[PDB]
Amino acid sequence: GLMQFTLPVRLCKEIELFHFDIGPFENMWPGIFVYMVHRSCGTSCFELEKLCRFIMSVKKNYRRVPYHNWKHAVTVAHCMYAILQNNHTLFTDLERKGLLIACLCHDLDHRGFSNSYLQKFDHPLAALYSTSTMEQHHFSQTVSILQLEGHNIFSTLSSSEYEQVLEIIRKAIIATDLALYFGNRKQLEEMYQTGSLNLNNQSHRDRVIGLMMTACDLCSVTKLWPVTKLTANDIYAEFWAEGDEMKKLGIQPIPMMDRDKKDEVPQGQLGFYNAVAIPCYTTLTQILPPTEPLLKACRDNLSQWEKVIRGEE
Ligand SMILES: Cn1cc(-c2ccccc2)nc1COc1nc(N2CCOCC2)c2cc(Cl)ccc2n1
Ligand SMILES: [Mg+2]
Ligand SMILES: [Zn+2]
Repeated sequence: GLMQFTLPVRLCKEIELFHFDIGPFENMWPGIFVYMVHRSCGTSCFELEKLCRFIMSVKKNYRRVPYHNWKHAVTVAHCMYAILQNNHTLFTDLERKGLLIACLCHDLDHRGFSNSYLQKFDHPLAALYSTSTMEQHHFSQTVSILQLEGHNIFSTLSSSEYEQVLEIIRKAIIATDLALYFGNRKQLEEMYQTGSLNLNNQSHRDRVIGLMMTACDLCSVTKLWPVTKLTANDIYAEFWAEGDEMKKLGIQPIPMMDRDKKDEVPQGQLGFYNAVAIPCYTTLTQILPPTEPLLKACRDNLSQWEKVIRGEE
């Protein structure tokens, strides 16, 4: 009970900042997650024995892909940690518990392929789940791990608290389907400007939690340039592999996934920052002002990609 986790001084300070990089020492990531659960939630939220067993089961069910891997999981949970800590009083005991777990689990058993690739391949998961295919899988995998003997980190919640948290986690993981983000931010944008946004409205919280999930999921764009730059290589390594597989099915992939069109990456990063990332952190900042440094970092990186096009690097 009195057994805290503690981090070296530099990590203890930097972990509290949005732009924190969890670093290349795999073996420290579980301890970093527990540390975040303890400060964000309390040392009582979960039985340590059970949390540690759940953490390592989740780790095992992430695969060795260039980007959608265990390191992505922990990175995306740290971003949620930073948002929750800079917005102390806006979230319930249950939401702080649920959202960190949701973020750790949100890409469980990812194979590095899009929902589109699964449908064109005619993958069995595409039959089971016609929309948000991988995301429904990720929730499925999350439930499965929660039902392993000794893995129920929520066992001390009442019957209805338990159902609320699994529902928070389900909506949270579904929301990471970027196809659903555009309409979610549009609605949040309209509600904020007409002044109808009400955080006591459960359907409104759902939407705000959803946008937080998109913000955490894309957090690689909110790091220092060298982190953002080197992650982009891992993102494209999956995309070009997926394009390779599209060609094997006799389909020309979209340019994004065509390794023949590497040259156009800087332009494609601009489209993405402008079409997705900037809108996302802007609406997030409007709703939760203390999340501004994510917008500020994203804009710096937008500017870094602009400099690459102009052959300044
Ligand atoms: C849109 N577009 C078009 C092109 C392109 C490139 C070359 C030729 C023609 C076109 N390059 C992009 C960028 O896509 C892209 N997608 C991301 N998501 C989407 C879903 O999977 C998770 C990651 C992403 C996530 C993060 Cl964190 C950071 C950067 C990202 N960049
Ligand atoms: Mg995903
Ligand atoms: Zn993800």
